[PDB]
Amino acid sequence: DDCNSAEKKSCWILLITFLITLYGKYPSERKDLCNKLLQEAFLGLVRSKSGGEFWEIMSSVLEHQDVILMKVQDLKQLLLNVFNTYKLERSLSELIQKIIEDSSQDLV
Amino acid sequence: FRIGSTEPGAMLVDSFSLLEDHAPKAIEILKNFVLEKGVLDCIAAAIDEFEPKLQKMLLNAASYGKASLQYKSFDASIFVNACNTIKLLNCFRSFGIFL
Repeated sequence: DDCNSAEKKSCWILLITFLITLYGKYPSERKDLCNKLLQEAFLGLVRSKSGGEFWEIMSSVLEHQDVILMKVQDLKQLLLNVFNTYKLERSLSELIQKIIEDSSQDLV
Repeated sequence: FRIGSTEPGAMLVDSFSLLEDHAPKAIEILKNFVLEKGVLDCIAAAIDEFEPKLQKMLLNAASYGKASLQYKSFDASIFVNACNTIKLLNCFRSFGIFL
């Protein structure tokens, strides 16, 4: 919320880099917390508008990832976890919408 | 029945066809066109039809054109007269004479 309150792209990129560094430094317990923080940051970036060039700023953050130059396996696992979490979150929306539509049809 | 229409009619039929699925949309359709010309045309549209399938659809569509209307603003004799005058022509088109 504080980041969204704020040239906020630079602050968001710095926060993402700090979170990535903390996740890398911290050995695996806090991996779930790091994944949740990454998912929250992605959701906030999506709700900011990706944001077009801001997503490119995230791509620029990927340049900072080149600075990190971490292991490929860890990045692939994180990306797969993020995609799975997004799919799981999107799954329940269909059921909620179906229930709401059934109730609305009954009321009508 | 003309492909592409905007006046009252041809969208009351659309409302009836849309009914039974996505009911809120069908209900919300009946807020843009005055329910006076459409119901009149629907009633005086099946009078001169031939197949005994379009008449049923037109009659039930016109029937679903009176509940949403005002309490006492439209005479109900026209609907009864049309539904009664269909019967004589339908019975006539059984013995051989067509008119």
